Amino acid sequence: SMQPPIAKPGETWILQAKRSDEFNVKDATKWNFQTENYGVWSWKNENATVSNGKLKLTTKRESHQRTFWDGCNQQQVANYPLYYTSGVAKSRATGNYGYYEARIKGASTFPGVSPAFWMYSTIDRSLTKEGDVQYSEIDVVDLTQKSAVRESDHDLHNIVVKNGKPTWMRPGSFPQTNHNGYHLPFDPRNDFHTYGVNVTKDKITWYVDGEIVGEKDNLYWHRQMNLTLSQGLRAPHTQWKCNQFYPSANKSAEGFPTSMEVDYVRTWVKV
Repeated sequence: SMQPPIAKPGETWILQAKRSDEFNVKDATKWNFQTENYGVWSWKNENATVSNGKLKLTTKRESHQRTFWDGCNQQQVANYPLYYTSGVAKSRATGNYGYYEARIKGASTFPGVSPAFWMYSTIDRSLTKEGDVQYSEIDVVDLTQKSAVRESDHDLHNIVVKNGKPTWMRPGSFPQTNHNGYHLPFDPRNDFHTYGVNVTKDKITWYVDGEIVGEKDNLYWHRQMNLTLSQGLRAPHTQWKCNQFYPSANKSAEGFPTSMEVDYVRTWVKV
């Protein structure tokens, strides 16, 4: 009975239980709620809560320190001070092709946080031949990370070997293959909406409330990817340089704590 909303007559689709949840319980076997760290925040299991059939992922102003990758100077920096903690749910299981959907309400605070629903692989830096893909990332949606609250991004990221060197492709640098921008017909903080992507060997197609908002050829997105829900920090609390976030001098507590809410995530594969 649960076929995805895009199913056509004649198709059978099978729910991927290891990448789906209705969020009646907090299931730490299925989800990694405290992953490896990146950006300018740290994950805490305590920032992921389940109540009343919804997942809540919360960002907090909380001074702490940890080891931090400083890509500008190509060094890990020990005891690096950071100012915010946040929440993640990363599937322990992986896959690639399928239809993915989540029903999500954004965080009330804007600007400063970005609810996201996305999937990513390990980075394999040992694959060095021309055309080798070392990293695949599909962003189903990044909410509230642009200057206007109704602008959404539905992007792709990858590392691929070009002219013998491993090269990042990002939406900003390769828009024709990696960027889909959309003006939403609603404020995403005010209610739950459905955010989806259909991933096939040939094509990636994005959906918002059942309308098609993005579409690209599947050139570089075939690796095994973990499906993720998370809330990240943005301007004014970040700077972007050398392909990553760095903290800004704005460490305000105003607008925190603030939480995104997830009613469900559902993944299907067509037979």
